[PDB]
Amino acid sequence: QTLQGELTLALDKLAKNPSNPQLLAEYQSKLSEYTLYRNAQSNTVKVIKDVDAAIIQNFR
Amino acid sequence: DDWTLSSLSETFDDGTQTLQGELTLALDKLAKNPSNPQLLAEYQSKLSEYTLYRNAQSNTVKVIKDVDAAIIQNFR
Amino acid sequence: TLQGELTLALDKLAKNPSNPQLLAEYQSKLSEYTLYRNAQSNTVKVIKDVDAAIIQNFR
Amino acid sequence: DWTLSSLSETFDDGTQTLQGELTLALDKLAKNPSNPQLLAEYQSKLSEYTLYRNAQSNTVKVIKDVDAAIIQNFR
Amino acid sequence: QTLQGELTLALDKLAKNPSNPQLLAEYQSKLSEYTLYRNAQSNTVKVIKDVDAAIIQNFR
Amino acid sequence: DDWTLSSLSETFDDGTQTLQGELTLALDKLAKNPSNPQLLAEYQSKLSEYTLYRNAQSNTVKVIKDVDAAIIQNFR
Amino acid sequence: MDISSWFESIHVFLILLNGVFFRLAPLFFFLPFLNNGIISPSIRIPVIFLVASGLITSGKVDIGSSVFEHVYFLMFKEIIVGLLLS
Amino acid sequence: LISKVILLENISLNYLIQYLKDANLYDHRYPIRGNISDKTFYISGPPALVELVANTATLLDK
Amino acid sequence: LISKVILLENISLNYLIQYLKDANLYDHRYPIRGNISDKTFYISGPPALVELVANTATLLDK
Amino acid sequence: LISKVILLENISLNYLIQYLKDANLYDHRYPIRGNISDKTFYISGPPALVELVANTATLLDK
Amino acid sequence: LISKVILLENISLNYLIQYLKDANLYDHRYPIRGNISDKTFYISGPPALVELVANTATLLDK
Amino acid sequence: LISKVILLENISLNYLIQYLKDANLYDHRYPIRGNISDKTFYISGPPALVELVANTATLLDK
Amino acid sequence: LISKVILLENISLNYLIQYLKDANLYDHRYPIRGNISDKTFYISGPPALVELVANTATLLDK
Amino acid sequence: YIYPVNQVDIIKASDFQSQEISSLEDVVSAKYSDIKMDTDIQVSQIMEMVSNPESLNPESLAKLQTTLSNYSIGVSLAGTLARKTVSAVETLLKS
Amino acid sequence: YPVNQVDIIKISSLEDVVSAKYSDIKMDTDIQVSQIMEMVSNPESLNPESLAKLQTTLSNYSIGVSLAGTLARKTVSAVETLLKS
Amino acid sequence: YPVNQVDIIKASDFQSQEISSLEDVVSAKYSDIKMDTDIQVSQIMEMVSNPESLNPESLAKLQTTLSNYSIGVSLAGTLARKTVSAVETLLKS
Amino acid sequence: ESLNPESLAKLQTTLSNYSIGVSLAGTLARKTVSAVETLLKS
Amino acid sequence: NQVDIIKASDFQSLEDVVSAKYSDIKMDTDIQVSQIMEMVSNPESLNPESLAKLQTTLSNYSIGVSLAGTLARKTVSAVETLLKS
Amino acid sequence: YPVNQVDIIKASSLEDVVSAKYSDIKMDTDIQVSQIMEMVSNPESLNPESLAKLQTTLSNYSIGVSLAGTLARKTVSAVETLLKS
Amino acid sequence: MLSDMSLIATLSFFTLLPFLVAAGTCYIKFSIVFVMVRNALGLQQVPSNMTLNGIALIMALFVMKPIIEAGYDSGLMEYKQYLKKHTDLELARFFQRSEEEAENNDYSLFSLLPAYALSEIKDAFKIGFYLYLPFVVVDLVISSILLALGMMMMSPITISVPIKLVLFVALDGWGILSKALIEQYINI
Amino acid sequence: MLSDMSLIATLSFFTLLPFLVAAGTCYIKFSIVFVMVRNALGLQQVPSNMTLNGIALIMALFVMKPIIEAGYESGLMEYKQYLKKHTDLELARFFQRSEEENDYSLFSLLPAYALSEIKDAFKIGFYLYLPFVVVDLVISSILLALGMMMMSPITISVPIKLVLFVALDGWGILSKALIEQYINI
Amino acid sequence: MLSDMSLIATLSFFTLLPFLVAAGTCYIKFSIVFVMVRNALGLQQVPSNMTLNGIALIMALFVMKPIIEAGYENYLNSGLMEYKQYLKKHTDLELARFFQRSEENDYSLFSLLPAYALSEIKDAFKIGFYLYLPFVVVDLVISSILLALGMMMMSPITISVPIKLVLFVALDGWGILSKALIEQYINI
Repeated sequence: QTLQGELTLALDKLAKNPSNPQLLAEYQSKLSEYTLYRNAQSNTVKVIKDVDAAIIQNFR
Repeated sequence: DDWTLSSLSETFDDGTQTLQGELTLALDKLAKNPSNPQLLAEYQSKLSEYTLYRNAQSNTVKVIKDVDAAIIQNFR
Repeated sequence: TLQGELTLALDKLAKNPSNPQLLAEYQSKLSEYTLYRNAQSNTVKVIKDVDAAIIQNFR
Repeated sequence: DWTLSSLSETFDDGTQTLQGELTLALDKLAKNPSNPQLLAEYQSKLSEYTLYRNAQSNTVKVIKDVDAAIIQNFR
Repeated sequence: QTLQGELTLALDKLAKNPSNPQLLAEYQSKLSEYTLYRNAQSNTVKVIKDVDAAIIQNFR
Repeated sequence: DDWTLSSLSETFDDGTQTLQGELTLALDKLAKNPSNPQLLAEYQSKLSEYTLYRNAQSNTVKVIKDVDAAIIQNFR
Repeated sequence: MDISSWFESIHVFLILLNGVFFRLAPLFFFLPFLNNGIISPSIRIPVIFLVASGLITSGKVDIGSSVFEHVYFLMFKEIIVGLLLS
Repeated sequence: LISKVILLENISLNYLIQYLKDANLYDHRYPIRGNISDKTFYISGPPALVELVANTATLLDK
Repeated sequence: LISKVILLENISLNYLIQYLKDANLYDHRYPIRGNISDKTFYISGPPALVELVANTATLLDK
Repeated sequence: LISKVILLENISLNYLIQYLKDANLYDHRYPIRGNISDKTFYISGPPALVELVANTATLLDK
Repeated sequence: LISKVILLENISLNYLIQYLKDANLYDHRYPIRGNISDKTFYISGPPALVELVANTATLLDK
Repeated sequence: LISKVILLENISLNYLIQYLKDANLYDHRYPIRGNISDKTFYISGPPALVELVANTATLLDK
Repeated sequence: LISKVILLENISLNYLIQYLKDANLYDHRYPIRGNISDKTFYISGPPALVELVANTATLLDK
Repeated sequence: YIYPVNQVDIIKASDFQSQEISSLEDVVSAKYSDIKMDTDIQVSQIMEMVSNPESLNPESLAKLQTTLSNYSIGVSLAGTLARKTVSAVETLLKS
Repeated sequence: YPVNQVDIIKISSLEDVVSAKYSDIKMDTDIQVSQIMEMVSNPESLNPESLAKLQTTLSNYSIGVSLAGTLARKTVSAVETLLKS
Repeated sequence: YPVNQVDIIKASDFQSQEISSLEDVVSAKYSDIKMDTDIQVSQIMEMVSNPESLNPESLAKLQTTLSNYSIGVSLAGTLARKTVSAVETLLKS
Repeated sequence: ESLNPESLAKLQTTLSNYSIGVSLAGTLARKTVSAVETLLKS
Repeated sequence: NQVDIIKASDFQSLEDVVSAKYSDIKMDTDIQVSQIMEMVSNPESLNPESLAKLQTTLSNYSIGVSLAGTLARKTVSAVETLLKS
Repeated sequence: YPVNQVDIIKASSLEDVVSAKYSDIKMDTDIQVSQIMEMVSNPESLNPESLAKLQTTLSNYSIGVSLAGTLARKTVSAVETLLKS
Repeated sequence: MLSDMSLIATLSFFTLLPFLVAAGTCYIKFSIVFVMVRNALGLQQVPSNMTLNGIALIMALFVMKPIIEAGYDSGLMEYKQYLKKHTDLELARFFQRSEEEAENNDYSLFSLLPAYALSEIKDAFKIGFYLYLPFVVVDLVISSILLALGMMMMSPITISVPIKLVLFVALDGWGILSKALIEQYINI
Repeated sequence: MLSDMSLIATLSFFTLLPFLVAAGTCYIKFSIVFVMVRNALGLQQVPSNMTLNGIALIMALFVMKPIIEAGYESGLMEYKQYLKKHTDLELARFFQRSEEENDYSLFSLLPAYALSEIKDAFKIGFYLYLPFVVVDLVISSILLALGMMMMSPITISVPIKLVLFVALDGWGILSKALIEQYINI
Repeated sequence: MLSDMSLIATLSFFTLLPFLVAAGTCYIKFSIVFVMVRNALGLQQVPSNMTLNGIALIMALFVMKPIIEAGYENYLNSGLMEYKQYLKKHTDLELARFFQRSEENDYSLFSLLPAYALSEIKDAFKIGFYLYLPFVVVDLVISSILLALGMMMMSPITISVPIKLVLFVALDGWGILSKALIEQYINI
């Protein structure tokens, strides 16, 4: 809720006022952090499930 | 559910709509007479705001597209 | 309907190469189409890979 | 008909009168580069032509990338 | 006529005139089409022949 | 067949040969006296054409090498 | 490149080895010193193929002109001749 | 025996009932249940009649 | 024997009860439970009746 | 036997008790443990009763 | 026999004890160890009681 | 039998000892070794008492 | 039997020795050897005592 | 019928068809049917998620990735277990 | 070269049953192979939709052929185990 | 919920007492390995869940932990497969 | 120096045919020999 | 690296042929590697023409070595499968 | 720390030979790992020349370790093939 | 689904399933008894050994069903209780002594399975000896009749097979034998 | 974790583990003795050789527990000591001389241990065969003296041998004797 | 070290190593001799083939140590010449002469390796026949005694095994046989 909610709030604030440097900086920070979090989570899940699948491959 | 690329574009369009009307009114008044300093300053401000809005919209759409593409690739 | 929307956006862009709103709409539609196509291809690839891997174990 | 040659042909034929307008403006500019109206028209046509070329190239590149990404999942 | 012959024609036209937007666009399109054609053909032949070869390996 | 890499480089070179000599002559003339607007414009045109030609040749060679590598890997 | 010609030659050589093995296996069956009760199957096949390779590389194998189209007649002829020889 | 609940959007139930009755396709053994004012109806019967009703309801939005 | 608790957003319970009574689908053996004022009802009965009630509850929004 | 502890937001416990009593569903054998002050209650009983109460409490907020 | 040390934020121990006493969910055989002044308590007993106390403590900080 | 060296950061050792003693959980057979002035203590005993002390030391930081 | 060499950063050796003596965790058979001026010491003894000394030295920084 | 999916509708006393399972064959058939239904449900869910032009957000894509991985792992594990069991039976029966 | 667009076109003993089924399945596989070759040879099919359709057809063909081969091997091995031992 | 993080253990819950029988040894080692891999999984899930763990040092530590977990699990699977294959080869008569 | 893409594709097809033929011939020979041995079992 | 034609070649020991071919190909690869290393080590070959020539030579070397590796692997796998069962 | 390459050595049972070779290779791999770790950890080897040397060392180490693993796999597969049947 | 290590454990257990059945699951008794009956009846290949193994496996699965059901530590404990029910405890204690280094504990799994296997083999030989007696009696009686007739070169086994088969049919044979074995290995 | 090359060595050792067990531990004696007993009883494949091999493997694990645990906590020296105390040193010395020209290399100890164990197992098998051969000869003599020139004694000796082995307790006492000889020292 | 061609050659050679060892070393003789002796004892599967194959492989490694050392010194970090010399020492002249092309020192291990393999098979079979003699003597003596006693319905297979085992144990068997083989293959 924290990261996604803050990102949505910053996006709405920027959409209403797309010219405030403070809003731009905060939105940039939140968007970059959200991108990093999503990439990290996807890669972690992919690695874990790949290991789990590769366990089965050895037993066939 | 409301985080699609089209949803983001619609959010950016709707969250800033009176600005486009003010910009087109300023453009029409500038075309009528291009010599009023107050009109010139207002038109400059509106044009700068519109340019910033368009750049921000395009960059956000591109970043979200890149993130979604990154998530897709892990399917393989 | 995504194919039709992309076709309409492409035709309009061919009509007007320099309209900002039209360019933004075309960008959004093209990106959504690319993501949808990649997702569908990857999903069918995974399903067929699993199905073939079932057989490969028994032979 | 979403090929690459067909896509390029569609992009080219969608903006055809602009090319003739641009070449007429270019010949008139070569005649004399001192008419402000001629300069404004030439600038507008050149900018629109540049935008059209960039859009065509980028669209063809994206479509080719998607098609290549589809191929790898053949096995 | 055939795609490779048309690609050769486009390559010759580009070589004669190394700076022309129309020639560049046509050459880009045709080169990309040829690359996609070769990749698809090779992958399809590989899949069919690998299935055919794997048919034998079951019996041995 | 002539769809090699060295053959493609030779085709790109010999197809556009007068341009290289014109560029060399223009460069020497520019080094002699770099103050003629006509000479500067001609040199700019030749340099731009040379840069475009080199970039196109390199990209074509890279694409052909990529296709050859892709075909090889599908052998096994 | 000549690597393709090398591959073609090697595969033709392997085909000829398969034919000679086709002829030799019944002999390796009806023979009570290399009987398949004292030589392991992991040693019998490589020895048979080495003998075939030596025989063919010594130039003591006769080949005609591939007269008969259908290969099944050739295969059964080889099998029956091998049985007779054994 | 198939039963379905179908909602129409750009056409009223009375029009559908009249069309079916005039087209000699209605059957007075499995009548359509519902209210004329409302736009949602209920049809239960043999598969042929139910499929006919569904197709003529989804093909009468013009 | 199945039961369902359904929330209707734009139609009160009385409207649905009246509609079912008019369509002769409602049977006074397995009545719909829930207060008339509120808009969240409950119904227990045979699978056909429960499915019909659910379908007509989710198909009365237009 | 199933026991659960639930928390509602926009509706007080007395409203839920009144609804279940007027719906002819509440039983005086497994009464709800709760205080009228706060809006967190506890229900323990047969699976059907517990499931029905929990989902009608979580479906009573509009 | 389970034991849990729990911490609550927005409610004092005395309020929780009074709530349990008014809900008849508290028995004087497994008292909630702790201090009224502080906000960390210790509960040990049968699994049902421990689960009830833990869920109440984590659900009263609404 | 276990032992643990615990470092509390925002609480006094004597306060924790008094809290345990007033909660009756403290046992005068495996005393909490350490120095009152310092803020790192040692607890040796059965797993139940050791876990209780560790959790009440990591749960009294507010 | 375990022997270790430990370098405490912000605590003098004599302070730690006094702390251990106060805690009654120091016995005069496996002592700590080193120079008082320096802040590096050597401890050899049974695994429990050696681990206790090492951890109470490395955890005394706060 | 029509597309809407009865947003706020909760099932209670769901059909269980007790049908006493004292026979082992009945238990095997019931378990096989249940697992087949579960995997068919997962396939239907992933097809629905990929068909809609609404699963383009990071949340929906992550959910789809997790569901696809779970489906693949479950199917592969079931196949491996079946192969192990049939190989065990074959080995035991062949002396 | 041009292709028409608006154009619309409109049991014995067990051994014979086996032969008929074998011939039918062979014809089906040949038709699938021919369609795949037609799709891959013509450069007019190099579009994402046709590529996806070709991918699905190729995967289905591979699965079908591999399954048929595996089942045939299983049947032959069953006969061998029943008779030889 | 939060980890105590300032706590050290002496004479831990196991000190090789009553480990006589081989079956008990195998069970104890299997339980220990299961607990180790479970706490590694919990650690990596906690690291990826918290948004306040997106630092270069934190990301490097997460990468190292994930790689070590993957290598350990793959090695355990390979060793188990080798052991069972050896048993099969011995018992195939 | 024949390594153009067309030559590469033709070489791929020819080598695949060669490998398939070699494998098939070996398998047929092995099957026939095993058949003779099984007929003359013991 | 010369301008010559080799007609009237031999038209009229298998291990000798194998060793000769292996030595020839090994020498070719080694001189290719040495040539590219010499061309890249000189801090005077950093011109577009020499860079393009270096790119062509490097790509040809990579493609040839990869093809040789794949063919050798296929041949060895075929022999191993022939001699395995 | 390991000596610089300005100090060069001179004149430096079956099971004993095997163990000696195994220990030598193990120590060589370990010292290469230690050297690359030291070079990476030290925030002073960031000049491009040192980075190029590190890249060469890392690539050579990877190639050597992979080759040794592959050869060991081939050896154990050979023994298994010989003894299993 | 399943965790990383639990997946390895269950896959290894399923891999070792044939050898776990071979080490003893009441299948040893059934297989040995059926093969001994086949040998006793004078037949060498007729009863299609795979058929006997199949019916023995089915019977063993029926016997093991309570263990499987009560399994899913419960399954291991129930298996150990079954083994202790159907083994000789003295050999189990001896193997415990051999493994660790006279005590009184529940038991050791690795020290109990071989004891159960050996006890099962001993019981199987006992039942086989019980089964061979009527057949050998018939063989000897027929041999005596043939010899007293005067023939010296008449093999009794040539004619003993029909009499042995008809006697085993009259006894109803296989059904009663399976009932006896399953009653031995079932409760109540 | 583990080192790179040490991982390769461990994987290689585990790959060769079944053959090392088959040619380097007490499994040889148990397998040979059980197969000899099965052949002596006259049965063809009744004892289900998988069962006998599994029992032999479990007994081998019981025997190898001390050395395995010693190496689990450099057990190579302990393994060498075990081989040295359970082999004939003359063959080991000869294989040592088969090299260039009290170390007792591991490679030189494995064949010696294998051959010595096989010889001991054959001696045990001969000791086992005697009562069964006696039973067969006795029953054959009785049948022949009765006056029967047919009815091969192998169709009647099976029950007698089986009941003799049952009374002796057979497998249990034999396994106890073998394991007492090997580990109980 | 092995840039791009020696690597391919080494990997190919190591992939062909199983067959090269199984058909170009001393392993064939030891395997054949051990199998033939095991069959001559009267047994069928008493010693597992894995044990005999492992012993044969170890003995082959002992024999091949010098040539392996030379090959490792030369190629990996001249060995072919040493291997050819070894084959020449341990081959038969007639087989190599036949494998020579035509027209009346043999080299080209391509044409020499089959001759070496055939010579090894021939020598191993001769050794096996030599070792068969005392066992066939025991078998014939037992058969003659059994026929003399008048009993003919029982084959001497039952009684031959213990006596053959006694003879092999008294001879010490495996140790002296392996010593003889190693002495034959190591003279220098």
